[PDB]
Amino acid sequence: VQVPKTRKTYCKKCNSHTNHKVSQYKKSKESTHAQGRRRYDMKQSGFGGQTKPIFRKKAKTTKKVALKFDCTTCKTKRVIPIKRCKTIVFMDITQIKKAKVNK
Amino acid sequence: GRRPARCYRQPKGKPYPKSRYNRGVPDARIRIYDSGRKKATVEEFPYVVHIVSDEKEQITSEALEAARIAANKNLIKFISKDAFHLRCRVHPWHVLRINKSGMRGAFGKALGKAARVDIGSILFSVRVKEPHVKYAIDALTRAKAKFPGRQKVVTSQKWGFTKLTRAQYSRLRNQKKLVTDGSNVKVIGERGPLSRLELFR
Amino acid sequence: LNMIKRVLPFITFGYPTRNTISKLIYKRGFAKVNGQRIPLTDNTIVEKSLGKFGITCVEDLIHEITTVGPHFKEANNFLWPFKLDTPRGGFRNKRHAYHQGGDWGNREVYINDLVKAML
Amino acid sequence: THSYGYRRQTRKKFAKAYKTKGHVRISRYLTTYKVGEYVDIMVDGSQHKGMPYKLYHGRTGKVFNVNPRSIGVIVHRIVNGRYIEKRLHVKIEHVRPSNVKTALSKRYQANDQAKAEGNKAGKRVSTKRNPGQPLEAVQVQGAVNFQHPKVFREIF
Amino acid sequence: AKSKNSTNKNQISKSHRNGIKKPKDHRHISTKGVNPRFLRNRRRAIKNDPSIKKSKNLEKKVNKE
RNA sequence: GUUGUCGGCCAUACUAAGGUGAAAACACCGGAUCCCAUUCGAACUCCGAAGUUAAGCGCCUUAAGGCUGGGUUAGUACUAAGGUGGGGGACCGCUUGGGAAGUCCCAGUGUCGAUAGCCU
RNA sequence: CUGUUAAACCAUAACGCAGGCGUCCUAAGUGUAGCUCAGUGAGAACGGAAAUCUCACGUAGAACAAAAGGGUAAAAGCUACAUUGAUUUUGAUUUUCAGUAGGAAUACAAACCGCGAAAGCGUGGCCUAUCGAUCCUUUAACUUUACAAGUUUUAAGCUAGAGGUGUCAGAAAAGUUACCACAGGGAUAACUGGCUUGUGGCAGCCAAGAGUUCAUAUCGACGUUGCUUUUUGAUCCUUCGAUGUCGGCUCUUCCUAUCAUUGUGAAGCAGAAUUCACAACGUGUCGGAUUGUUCACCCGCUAAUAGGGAACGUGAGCUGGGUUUAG
RNA sequence: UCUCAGGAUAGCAAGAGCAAGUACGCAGUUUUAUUAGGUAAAGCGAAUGAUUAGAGGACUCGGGGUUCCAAGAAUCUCGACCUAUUCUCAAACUUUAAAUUGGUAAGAGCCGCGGAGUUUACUUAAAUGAACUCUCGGGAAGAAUGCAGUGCUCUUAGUGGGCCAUUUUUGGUAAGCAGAACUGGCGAUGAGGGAUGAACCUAACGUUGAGAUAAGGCGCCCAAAUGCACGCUCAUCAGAUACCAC
Ligand SMILES: [Mg+2]
Ligand SMILES: [Mg+2]
Ligand SMILES: [Mg+2]
Ligand SMILES: [Mg+2]
Ligand SMILES: [Mg+2]
Ligand SMILES: [Mg+2]
Ligand SMILES: [Mg+2]
Ligand SMILES: [Mg+2]
Ligand SMILES: [Mg+2]
Ligand SMILES: [Mg+2]
Ligand SMILES: [Mg+2]
Ligand SMILES: [Mg+2]
Ligand SMILES: [Mg+2]
Ligand SMILES: [Mg+2]
Ligand SMILES: [Mg+2]
Ligand SMILES: [Mg+2]
Ligand SMILES: [Mg+2]
Ligand SMILES: [Mg+2]
Ligand SMILES: [Mg+2]
Ligand SMILES: [Mg+2]
Ligand SMILES: [Mg+2]
Ligand SMILES: [Mg+2]
Ligand SMILES: [Mg+2]
Ligand SMILES: [Mg+2]
Ligand SMILES: [Mg+2]
Ligand SMILES: [Mg+2]
Ligand SMILES: [Mg+2]
Ligand SMILES: [Mg+2]
Ligand SMILES: [Mg+2]
Ligand SMILES: [Mg+2]
Ligand SMILES: [Mg+2]
Ligand SMILES: [Mg+2]
Ligand SMILES: [Mg+2]
Ligand SMILES: [Mg+2]
Ligand SMILES: [Mg+2]
Ligand SMILES: [Mg+2]
Ligand SMILES: [Zn+2]
Repeated sequence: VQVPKTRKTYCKKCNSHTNHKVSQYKKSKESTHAQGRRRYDMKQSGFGGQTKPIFRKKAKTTKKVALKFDCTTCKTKRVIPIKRCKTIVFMDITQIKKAKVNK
Repeated sequence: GRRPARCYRQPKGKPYPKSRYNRGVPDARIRIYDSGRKKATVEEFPYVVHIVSDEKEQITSEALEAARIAANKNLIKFISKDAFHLRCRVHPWHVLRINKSGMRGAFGKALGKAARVDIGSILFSVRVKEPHVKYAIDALTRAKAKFPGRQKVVTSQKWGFTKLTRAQYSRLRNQKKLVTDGSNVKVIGERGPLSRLELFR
Repeated sequence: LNMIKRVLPFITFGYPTRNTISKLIYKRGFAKVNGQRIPLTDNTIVEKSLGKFGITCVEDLIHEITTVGPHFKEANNFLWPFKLDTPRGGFRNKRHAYHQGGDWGNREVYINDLVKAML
Repeated sequence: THSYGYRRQTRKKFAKAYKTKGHVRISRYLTTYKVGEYVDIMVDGSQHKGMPYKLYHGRTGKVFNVNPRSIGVIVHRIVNGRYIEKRLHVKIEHVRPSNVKTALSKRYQANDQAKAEGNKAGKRVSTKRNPGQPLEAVQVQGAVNFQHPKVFREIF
Repeated sequence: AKSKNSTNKNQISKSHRNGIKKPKDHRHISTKGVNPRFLRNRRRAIKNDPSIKKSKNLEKKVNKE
């Protein structure tokens, strides 16, 4: 799929349509200190082998993309989900119109 | 060996034609429906003898070719090829199947083709001159014996393979109302555009 | 008549004589009284329930019945469904329509004979 | 049935009627609808939006709301031996007015008229309609056509 | 194992057993499926209509306006 | 009687080869400076007024094709309820109800409008 | 998920038919404008069956990502241009339905926009498939909390996306047992019996032909009507708190689709031998090689060395070679 | 639902209650009014798909053989294109199109572009519309038939392997096989009849007498006709009847 890096859309803070930089979403790491990590560790200490289950059977070949939009005007951030895709290419509107002209 | 005809006799199915839903349905052993002098004019062979299936059943194509070949040899030898037009009215459209571990799914491959016949459907038709009517009636009867159960033999008062009664046919002869194509006759109505009728030539 | 199409094989209907009607109401007469099943004996009853309609008497009943006058409906509902007897004549064949020598259908005029057998 | 989807088994129900291909049908565009009217609901295949579920095609509902492009209608569905009210919203396309009330009003007005006049004259008029009634006695003077049962003949 | 997959046999009769229940015709019906435009109108036209009896303090509000 | 404009129904309106054409309209028609337009002023756009019913278009013509409606088809095929009905069966038929479709026949061939007009 | 089975509302089974889904698309979404496609006839250098250019005719026979069905002609198709409505709030409705969830889609009310003169149309793909909870993590947005008081840093929250469970209402999970075990199951296999009879076996009908001549002495192709339950298969009714599951030996009785013997009819019957048929089991139908064998094959005698049934007759009658515990 | 011998969950069932049991109400019924539908059939000289027969054809699209003489013309053979036809068909074809059947209705909560009101981003150029209120005018009750089953609460048992018949049906050669549809039934159910026997025929059960029956019978076993009249039948293999034993 081809997603334009620049896009005009709604901004809540600006209450109008803004130019937003469009980037893909990135899952960031698990902070060592979240209650979850804490418990996992604490259970797992001592004996009782492994505690929580481990997920062996994974069926999906595709991951739903999260578009991150940043408003140029107000700096605000918003996430939208997109349909399943195997490939994602982001492109400058410049190169997009250039490629459309060539074709 | 081929399964006994008594298996497929009764039409228990809904009709299974050779279709784009049917792969590898074989052919039917009866390929030719006309024998004798096919070139004859309605005038040349006036009388018709029909085999009419009295029963409701499925006749195997193989059975058809059988009864046919038979009737043909009979007629050709005993009168002359010149003297009879033999036509097989019925065609074998229906495909039989045969299921060849256990019952897991029974849907069968294609066994052979059969013609689905209902009570009163004409199986065979022969057209001939008077002197030969009997002979025809004879050979047809014999072909009836190549056949499942009951079928009967009949003489039509219509003209050859035409829809006209010999009387209508004769009147329309007299009045020059008849046009001739082979086994077919055309009748002329008042509904036609005058650019056709012979007179404006 | 349309509502009888469905029951034809389970029942015989016909066109009764006034005589028949009377006979029925004298021998088999019973009345629907505040839900009770009450033998037709006095006329006080016909007055009780139907009096105001102008039915004072068994004979009157029989009249609105045979004429089918202004109030048929109440004249009828007044009359308890008739519990009959075994026919003295056997029925002919109950599988067959009166037309085939059977019993189910309208025996147009003939219902009377049947009633006579049952009374 | 292995598949259940909004349009399953919709083939001949929704196909446009013969020679209806691409009919716009401006009349439906102009029909006026009011909160209390009775609507009959009929799908057209060219217009995909506001399509009712096939079950409701040819049903008669009672109007309930009026939206800009669509009439809210009310129908009922028997489910497990009970009736369940269903609030449908149909785009204008798949809706037409039912004559079931029109007949009623026309009839009523005429009837009422008759009764009022009769009330003027002391004659009580009744509007009750009686079904087919047993035929009155008749005299018949006509030409007799005497038929006899035909012999059997075979036409081949 | 072997079973009978789907039969609808006894279910129809079962359904007719106690009758088919039909809901009650209520003069006043719920507001589902009715647009807000119309609804606000109703609210307003009711609040202002004197021929429609309101509560006491309500009429105070209406009569002040 | 007839016309343009916007129409509801969408062949009884369509298709083919013809006849005919008051008036007014509609058109074909003349011309590319201007708004507009294309490879091309063909078209689209603009400006007109030397011609013309030859086109389009109205109205009619065809033992015309099509379409529309009735007739036959036929109480046929199919079908509702009953059957300790018949038949080895396939199937057929008895009693009480509904009831079709093609060949072939005969008729019809656009209708309803609002608006401004022509026929003094 | 589509079309059929499915029997004109809906609904309806089978390891029933024919197929399709875990993707693809910044345009293949959205809008405006113009254009009319598939194909056919006639015509123009190189030019040839097929390149481009023309005209006339073209109800749609073409095209519309993907399977099918439906839908579409001044368009939903083709061309060109513009734009992100594949957006912000909620809630409702329809399909399946426990009328829970989830998936889809629809109609509203508030917005903020895009295209067009404008009406209008846009909350994704013409419509019907293309999808995922609790806990946990991560992210976005918010004068939520850390409970003596504060400031930090850090940590908890509320609303909503994404990370996934395809056994798709969503457990973290490899084999072997003939050394075996328990609860049960005739809801279910292995033997008999039952229904069926395809397959096996045994009979007919028609008569092309074979019989040097001649269809039917004797046979019978192409077709076709049956019978039988000594084959095999199919089904799963009875028996799983057990009906002892191969064969032979022994013995008795029944069948006749008769091998021999009796009396006959028929012949392509000279005799001899043989073949076909009828009344017919009354009596008989043997000795050994090899094989656990049923069967098979051989060596022999014989009037003949018929085919079968009786829980595939016959284990409180044997035998135990085979089959199927533990070496 | 790791769910298939089980659980929940609706449905079916019992008891206790609530409410004015809107009777202008209700209905596994008709009637009447308005309406849906693409199945059966039929249809393929009508679309889609198959698919036999012969003929014609000014104009045709090519092949081959013929002939001549010569390369052309004349001409036999093929098909393709029309011409007028013709044989037999479709569950995944269809113009046409049933029976049986589905919606919604048949009035006091009715009808009538008559009135007066109410509406602060409801509608319109428009007192235009719309929705609700109070008014004005008219309205024998607006089909038959039946009501010894009015509606609703609450609490809860059992059940969740089914099986058979008529008709319709799919797989299968077929099966006392395996699956589905409507109504029953058998299970849960006795009585008389089919000698006999779950699902057939009559018929549904408190204790008991009478009478007249249904289904089926009346030569004997056996209650009741060796009744009274017809037609047909002689078997050295008679025949003797629904579901049924071929
Ligand atoms: Mg009797
Ligand atoms: Mg019965
Ligand atoms: Mg339709
Ligand atoms: Mg109920
Ligand atoms: Mg017609
Ligand atoms: Mg017919
Ligand atoms: Mg279901
Ligand atoms: Mg697949
Ligand atoms: Mg456009
Ligand atoms: Mg489902
Ligand atoms: Mg909008
Ligand atoms: Mg998730
Ligand atoms: Mg065999
Ligand atoms: Mg043979
Ligand atoms: Mg067994
Ligand atoms: Mg024992
Ligand atoms: Mg024993
Ligand atoms: Mg013998
Ligand atoms: Mg022999
Ligand atoms: Mg030995
Ligand atoms: Mg044994
Ligand atoms: Mg061992
Ligand atoms: Mg158990
Ligand atoms: Mg429960
Ligand atoms: Mg109670
Ligand atoms: Mg009443
Ligand atoms: Mg009904
Ligand atoms: Mg209709
Ligand atoms: Mg019947
Ligand atoms: Mg079964
Ligand atoms: Mg039935
Ligand atoms: Mg019944
Ligand atoms: Mg039980
Ligand atoms: Mg019983
Ligand atoms: Mg007694
Ligand atoms: Mg006697
Ligand atoms: Zn912003």
